[PDB]
Amino acid sequence: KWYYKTITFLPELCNNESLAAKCLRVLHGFNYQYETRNIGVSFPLWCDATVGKKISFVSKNKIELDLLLKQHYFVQMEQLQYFHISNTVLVPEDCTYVSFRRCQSIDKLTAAGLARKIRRLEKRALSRGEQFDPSSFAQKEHTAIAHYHSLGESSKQTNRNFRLNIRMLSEQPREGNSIFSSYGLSNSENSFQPVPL
Amino acid sequence: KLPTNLAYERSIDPSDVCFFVVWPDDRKTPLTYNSRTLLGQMPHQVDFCHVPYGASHIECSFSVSFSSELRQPYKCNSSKVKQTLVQLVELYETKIGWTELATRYLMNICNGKWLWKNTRKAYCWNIVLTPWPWNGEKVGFEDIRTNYTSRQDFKNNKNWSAIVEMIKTAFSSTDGLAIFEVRATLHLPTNAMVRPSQVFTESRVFQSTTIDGERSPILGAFKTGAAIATIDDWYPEATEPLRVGRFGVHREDVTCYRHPSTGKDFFSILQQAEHYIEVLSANKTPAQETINDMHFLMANLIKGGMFQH
Amino acid sequence: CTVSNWLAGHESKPLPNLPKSYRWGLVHWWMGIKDSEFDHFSFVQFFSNWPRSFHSIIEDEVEFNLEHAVVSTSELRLKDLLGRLFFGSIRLPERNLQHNIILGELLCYLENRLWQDKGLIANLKMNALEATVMLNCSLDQIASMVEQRILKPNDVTDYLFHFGDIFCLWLAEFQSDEFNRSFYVSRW
Amino acid sequence: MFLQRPKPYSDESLESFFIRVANKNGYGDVHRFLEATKRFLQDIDHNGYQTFPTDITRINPYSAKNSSSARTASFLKLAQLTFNEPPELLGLAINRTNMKYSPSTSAVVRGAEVFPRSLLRTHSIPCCPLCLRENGYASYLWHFQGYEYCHSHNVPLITTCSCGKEFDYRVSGLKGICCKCKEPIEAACTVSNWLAGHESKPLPNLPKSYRWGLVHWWMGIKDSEFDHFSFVQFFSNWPRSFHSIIEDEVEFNLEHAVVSTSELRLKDLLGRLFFGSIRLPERNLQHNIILGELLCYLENRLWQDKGLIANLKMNALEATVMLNCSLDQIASMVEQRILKPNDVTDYLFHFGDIFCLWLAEFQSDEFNRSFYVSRW
Repeated sequence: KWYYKTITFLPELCNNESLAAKCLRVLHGFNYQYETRNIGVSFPLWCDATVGKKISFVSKNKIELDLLLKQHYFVQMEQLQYFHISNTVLVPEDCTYVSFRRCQSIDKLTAAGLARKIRRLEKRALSRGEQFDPSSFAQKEHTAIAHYHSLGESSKQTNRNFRLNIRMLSEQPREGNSIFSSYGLSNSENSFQPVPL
Repeated sequence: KLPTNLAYERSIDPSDVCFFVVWPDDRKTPLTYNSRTLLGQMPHQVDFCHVPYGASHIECSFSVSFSSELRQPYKCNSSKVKQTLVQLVELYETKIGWTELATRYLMNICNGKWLWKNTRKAYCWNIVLTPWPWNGEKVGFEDIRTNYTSRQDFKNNKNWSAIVEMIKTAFSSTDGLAIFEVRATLHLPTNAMVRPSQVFTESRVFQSTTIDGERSPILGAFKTGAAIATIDDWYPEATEPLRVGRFGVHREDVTCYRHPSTGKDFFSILQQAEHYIEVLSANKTPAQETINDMHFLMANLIKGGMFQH
Repeated sequence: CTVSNWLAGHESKPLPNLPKSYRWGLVHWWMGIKDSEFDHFSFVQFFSNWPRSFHSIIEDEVEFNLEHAVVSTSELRLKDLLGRLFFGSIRLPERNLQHNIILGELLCYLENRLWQDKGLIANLKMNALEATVMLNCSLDQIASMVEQRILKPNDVTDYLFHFGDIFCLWLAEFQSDEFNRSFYVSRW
Repeated sequence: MFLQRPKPYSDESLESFFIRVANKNGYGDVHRFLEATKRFLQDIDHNGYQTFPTDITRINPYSAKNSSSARTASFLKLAQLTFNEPPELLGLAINRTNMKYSPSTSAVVRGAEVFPRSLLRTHSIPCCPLCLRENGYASYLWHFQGYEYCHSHNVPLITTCSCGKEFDYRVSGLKGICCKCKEPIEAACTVSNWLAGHESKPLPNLPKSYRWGLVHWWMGIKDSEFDHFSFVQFFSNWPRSFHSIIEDEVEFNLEHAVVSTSELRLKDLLGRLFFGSIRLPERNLQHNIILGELLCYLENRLWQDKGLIANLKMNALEATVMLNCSLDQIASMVEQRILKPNDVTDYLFHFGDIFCLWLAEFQSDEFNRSFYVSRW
C-alpha cells in the first residue's frame, strides 16, 4: 500500500553505475539521524550489462520521502536539466516483485579472500588441537561464476575501499512492514523483503 | 648480394622456466593457478596466479646452452657469399674478440632479466649456475639488488673469468658447446602475484604445461630467449637497449628504430661486408660506426633466420 | 579613485602592482569571471589579501566539480575539474609570467599537487586541440609529436592524451622565454 | 631515499650539482649515485625509468631524443620527493625549446637564457682551479664559446692537458688532479666582466637572448678566428665599423650587377646583412640594436636615388621568413586583396608593399615603427 518514483538519469552522456553508486552513497548519508531503516533502492532495469538508466527509491508514508529526497545533494545539483525526480505517484499494481541482495561471494572468490579466510582459520585455532600445515588448502582451480554488477563505494569513517554487489532474484511478495539494515539493499536476513519493479 | 637461399641457425637456445613453491617443512611443490568463467544472465576466461599463504619462496629453473652454429650458413645458394661470411667471422674473432658479446649475454643471465616483471615488489633474489663442462662447486650470485649492479661489479667475482672463457670457447671452437643450468630463488612478499606468459588470442589466458598431474604456468620458451638477447645499445643516438632484430623494434612505444632510411638495419649493413673486411685488415678500428656495426652483425648472425630476397 | 590611480601608475598604494600593459586584460578577466560590469569594491577586496582569498576559490572549485562529477572519478576530461577558472584566465592576451600571476598561481598549484591522492590531477584524459590552447602549438605540430613518438597516444578532437604528460612535455620541448618556470621558485 | 641539499647558486651547471649531492651524501663517485637514484626511480613506479642513463656526460634533457618528457618528470620527482628540503634543481634545467633563430639555427632554454644549438659545445670543457678549490662548483658558462676564465682572479688556464690528452672536469671529477702527474692544476677580462655584470665597455647593458643572437650571428656568418681584441674591435666603435662595412657591401653589390635594373633581387644585394636580424628570437627592440640600425637605414632612404630601395624585385619567398606567418595564410591574405599582387616561388610583390604591410597590420606588442625613431 505504498508507491515508487523514478529518479531518471538523462544527460545522455554519463556512466550509469558510477552515478547510481553515489546515489546510494548519499542514501547512506541519510539514516544517520537515527536508524530509520525503511528505504529500498530498487534498480528497475537489469540487463546482462548496464545497471539501469533509472533509480527508484521507496519510502513508507509520503512525508519521510521528502525528508529523504531533500538529502543536501540535489538542491545544489538540480538548477539545470540533468536528473529528474519523479513526483510522488501512487503505485500501478502491474509490476513484478523482485529482490536485491548483496551476496558476499563475488567478494570472497578472490585470492585475497581465501588468504583472509585461511589466516582466520588459525586465528581461531584456540580450540587447541593439532595445527595443520596450510600446504593443502589449494584454491578452486576451475570456477564458473554467474552474473553480477559492482558498485564502487568506500568505508563510512575509515579509508577502506570495498565494492558492493547486486543480483535480481524474484521471490514471494507479501512479507511484513519492511525494515532493513542501513544502506538500502535487502540482505537483512531477518526480513528479506522484495521491493518491486 | 642476397641470393635465393641463405639461412643461419641460432647459437643460444633456452627452454621453459618452471616455478615451484618451497614450504618450511623443507619440500617443493608445483605452482597452480585458477580460471574464473564469466557467465551471463538468464565467454572469456580470466586467469589469476598468486603465491600461496604460508610459503617460503619461489624457485625458478631453466637451462640454456651456447653453441657454435654461427660460423657457417645452414644454407647458401652460391660459393661466393659463404667465403665472405666465414672470413668475416674469422677476422672478427682475430681482431676484436668474443668478450663483449659474451659478457653482455652472461649479464642478462646472471641478474634475472628473464624474470619479466617478477622482481618488482621483491625482497631478494639469488641466482645459482651449474655449468658444463666444469670442475668445482656451483657459481653463486647473491642478492642482486644490493650486491650486483654493473659490469665492473660482476668482474670482482671468483667464478667469472672461467664462465666467460667457456662461452668464448663455445663461440670460437668448431664443434664446441657449453651448457648452463640456471635456478633462481625469489623471496616475494605475502600473497604477491605472479606474472607468467600469455597465449596469443585476439582475455588473459596463461601458457601452461603439465608437471606430474598438476598444471603449471611456464613463462615461455621464446619469451625467455628474447630476454637474453636484449643487448642492442648501438643504434644512432642510443639510450636504452633492444631485442636484436633486424629493424630495431621497440615494442610498447610502437615505432621502430633502425629504419632502412637511416641505413642502420641488418640488410644495409650486411650488403657492405666487403668494407668491413676492408677496414678490419688495417691496424686501427674506430669504435663509432665500424666496431658498432660489426657488433650488430655478429649479434644478428647468432640470432639466425633466413636472409633471402 | 584607487582604480583611477591603478590605471595611471601611482606606485604608492597597498594594492600589489603590475605593469599597465595588461591592466585592461585584468579588467577583461574580472568582467569575464563575475559575468557583470567591472566592479571596484569587490575588485579591491578580491586583491586585498593576496594570496589568501582566491586560492580558496580555486581549490573549492576543483573540489566542487568533483563532488558531483558526471561520469566517474576517472575517464573525466579536464573541464569539470578546471573548466571556467582555467580556460578564461590563460591568454590575457600575452602570457609573460611576470605579469599574469592569475595564470601563474593556479599553475603553481597544478605543479605542486600532481602526484597527490594516488595521481588524481595527472591522468586527465584530454584531446589534441587543448595543446593549441595550452602547449602553444598547432595541430600539425602535434601530429609530428605523435607519429615520431615524443608524445605517445593512448582523430584530432578525440581524447587521446593526459594532462601530466602534456604539461611536463611543456617543460621539455615548448618552453619559451615568455612562458617559463623560473619566476615561480620564490613565490611558494 | 633521503638526501642532503647543497647551496643553490645562480652560476651553476647540473653535472656539478649532482657531484655536490654525491659528495656530501658519501658516494665515492656519481656513477653509484646515478645507479641508486635509478633504483629509487623504479621503486616509485615511474613510466619512463628505462631511459635514465648511467653515464654523466649526457644527463641533460637535450641529449636524449625520445623521452625528454620522462626526463623532466624524473627531475620533478627528484626535486619533490628525495631531498630533505628541495634545492634549486628544476631551475638549473638545460633543455630545448620551441624557439629558433635566423636563418636556420634552433634555440635552447637554460633557466631563462636562450642560446642557439649549433655552437653549443659537445666536447671536453676547461675550468679554473681557483673557482674549483675556493668555491668548489663548476659553472655552466665554461662550455659557451667565447669564455675562457673567471670573474676576479683572472688567470690563464691549463685548457688542454699537459702531455697531449685533454683534461675534463666531469671525467676525473672536480678534484682537479690528472692521471699522469698527481698534482692539482684586457679584452679577455672585458668578456669575463661582460659575464660578471662589471660592464666596463662602450657596448652597454643588454639582455641575454639578443646578446647571444648577435654573437652567434657574427660567428656564424663572418667565419673568423678567435681573438679578444677582435670582438672589442667589433663593438667599441659604434656606429662607425658596421656602417662602414655595410657601405662597402652596398658598393660591392651595386658595382657588381648580374641581374637587370628592373629585376634587382634583394638577396643578391643584402644576403649577408638583411636575413639574420629579425627572428633573433623574438619581437623585442630595446637592446636589439641591429633591427633598429637596419630599419633606420631602410627608413631614411625609401625613395632616395629615384626610388631604388622601395622598388625591388621579390619572388615572394622571404616574406614568409619575416612576416611571422605561413604560406596558407599568405594565400588567404592575397585572396582577400589586402595588398596588390603586381604561387610561392613566382614573383608577385615588391619590398615596399611588404614593408608597408608590416608597418600597417602585422605589428606585435613591441615590434613596431615608433621604438627606434630617436636612435639616429
